[PDB]
Amino acid sequence: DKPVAHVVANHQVEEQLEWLSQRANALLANGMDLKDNQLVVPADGLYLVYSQVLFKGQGCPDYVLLTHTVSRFAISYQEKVNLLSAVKSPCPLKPWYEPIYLGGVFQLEKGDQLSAEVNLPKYLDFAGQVYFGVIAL
Amino acid sequence: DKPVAHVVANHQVEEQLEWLSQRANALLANGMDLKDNQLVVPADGLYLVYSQVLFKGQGCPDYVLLTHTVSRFAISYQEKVNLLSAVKSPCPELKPWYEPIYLGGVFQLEKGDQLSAEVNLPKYLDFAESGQVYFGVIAL
Amino acid sequence: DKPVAHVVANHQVEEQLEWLSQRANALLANGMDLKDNQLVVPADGLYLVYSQVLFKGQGCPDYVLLTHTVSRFAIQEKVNLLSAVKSPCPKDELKPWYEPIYLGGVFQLEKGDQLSAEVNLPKYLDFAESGQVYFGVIAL
Amino acid sequence: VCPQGKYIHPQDNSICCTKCHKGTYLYNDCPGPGQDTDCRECESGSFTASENHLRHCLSCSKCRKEMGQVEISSCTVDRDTVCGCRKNQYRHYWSENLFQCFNCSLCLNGTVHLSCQEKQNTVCTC
Amino acid sequence: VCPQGKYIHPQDNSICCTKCHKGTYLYNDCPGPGQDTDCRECESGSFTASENHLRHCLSCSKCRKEMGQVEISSCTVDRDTVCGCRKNQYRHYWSENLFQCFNCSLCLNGTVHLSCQEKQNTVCTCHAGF
Ligand SMILES: Cc1nc2ccc(-c3ccc(N4CCNCC4)nc3)cc2n1Cc1ccccc1OC(F)F
Repeated sequence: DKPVAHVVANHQVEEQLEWLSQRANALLANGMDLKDNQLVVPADGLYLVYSQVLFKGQGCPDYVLLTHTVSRFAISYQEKVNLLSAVKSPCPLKPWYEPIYLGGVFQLEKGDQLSAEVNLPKYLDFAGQVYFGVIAL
Repeated sequence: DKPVAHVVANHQVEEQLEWLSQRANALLANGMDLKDNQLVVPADGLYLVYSQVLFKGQGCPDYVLLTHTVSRFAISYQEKVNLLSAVKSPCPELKPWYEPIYLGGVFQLEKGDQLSAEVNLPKYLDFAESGQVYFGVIAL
Repeated sequence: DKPVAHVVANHQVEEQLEWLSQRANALLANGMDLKDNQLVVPADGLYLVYSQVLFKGQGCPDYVLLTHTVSRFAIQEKVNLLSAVKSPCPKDELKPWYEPIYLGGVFQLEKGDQLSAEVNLPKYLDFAESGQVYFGVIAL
Repeated sequence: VCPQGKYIHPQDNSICCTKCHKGTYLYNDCPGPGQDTDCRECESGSFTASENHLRHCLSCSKCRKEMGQVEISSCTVDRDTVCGCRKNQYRHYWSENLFQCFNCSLCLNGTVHLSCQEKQNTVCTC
Repeated sequence: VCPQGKYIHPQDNSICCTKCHKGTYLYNDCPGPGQDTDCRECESGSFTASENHLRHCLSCSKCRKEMGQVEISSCTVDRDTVCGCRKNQYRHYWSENLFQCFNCSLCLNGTVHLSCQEKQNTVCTCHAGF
């Protein structure tokens, strides 16, 4: 009955975090739509909003910071605003893996567009459990 | 229909992790209430309980330990009990470091139980931007 | 309505990571069951599967490798769902270290599938306090 | 569809309503077509920086001391806090919304080719 | 509202009931107003350290060997394990609920000003030096 979305990273397009709706364990239902890499809410309501990303690296040659952010572009406030955000400094040539997982509940309105992105897609890990999802409560 | 809460850190009060409900994209609904910095359940049930915090630091002058804990103060018990807890040692040019901590889990709770989410060293929190520190509850 | 589980480490059994349900603030509901240290799914579906562990150590006497793994035994072979490795030690003052590891993901599962969450070296786990080691499942 | 500056009243699709100005947040919708929306000024530490029908103001950002940032402009109801770098410094951006302040490169045994800009170091020939 | 020491019976809002004592957990509610709650003593490795109507005891904590802690008092049904430091040591608290044991400072090239306390090192002064 209730709008849901679970979209996953496109592995074939490294250098950009591109969300896919038809894929490994991926879904888009009951009005949830995916336009311009943004999930779009089909009705005012409460929503669980979540995203995970997995960052891979062999050594820390030059110093890296990773950011991961889920953000809302509301009809009510027509500017991009952070809902969930995190920063990590994975720098420990030893290999490293760093996940980042965000989740929260949010009141949203029909037409609001949610986006989930990172600063450095090249560091993402093709491996699927990179996902971005929305569930209407 | 179902009780939900998403509260966020107060940026204006460094040195204490103070939760706020009255902000855009912070929410308190359907009986969820916020009293004495604690979320309060309005009915017995199953709940998703979560919190995130982001710890900032500029170089590693002094060695630090950071803790983040979500805890329950039940009617049934009435002392603070850990639900979710984590510890991090981010420390061995002053290069800056960031360490997020996210805790989440499902819990049976009763009307009136009070959940709290706190850290040991608020001074190390990162209130730069919104979305980085929050504490929330969702009734299943 | 939907199956959920949140089970926690047994502190009384050091040297093995044993999950407990029959405990305050540990939960098992709507068909989720716990048999032979494994969570057991009551119906085909999508599930959020997550686990957290906290590894402790005082200085770095011996170089250690820690693994944390959640795995699926589908109804007839075990499959890795979530895995992580950490070398918290230098291989070189004895300062204490803490290494949390969180794994989480969404998975398609079938009635009867058995999920397990384990580590290589339970002795390094941190059963000091509650809330630090858990394994949980939520039906989407 | 409502006209410019207006939004559709959530409870009644006929009533169609005046948005709120930067500096204020929607406390309550217009009673009806003629009347004004009950909009109210942001409390200290919050702000709204565009026309809105938001139900609370957004939180002001604070500047990143860990990155050696400094306050250019303080927060206010109609504008979020503005951060930057000291003079003789330049912003290095790690993300869209995360930069670090670094001392400009003085060109030792060399000629400053391009001067030190705000978001870029000295292109510097040595 | 129930009186002191009592809780409202979950199935019947009229019946109104005796909480359980430290050392025990609620196995079953009072049958009725006069009668006692079926509370039972905590299993080994668990405890309840206050009046409650909990349905399971809490797990005992273990002491932090990574912090060089030592068991003062074992766990028991009415009290969680109590941790501390060896003599000639002091607790350095990192958080309300997290301390580390450190050997007390003997005052090298100096005089012990304040003695070594339990939760604080020797305030310790140097001789004509630094
Ligand atoms: C990182 C991440 N990945 C996720 C993947 C799925 C969901 C999720 C999926 C479904 C759901 N339901 C089922 C349908 N009804 C409401 C609750 N609730 C949460 C949450 C997820 N999260 C965030 C999360 C992790 C662990 C516990 C709670 C979490 O969410 C928090 F915001 F409640």
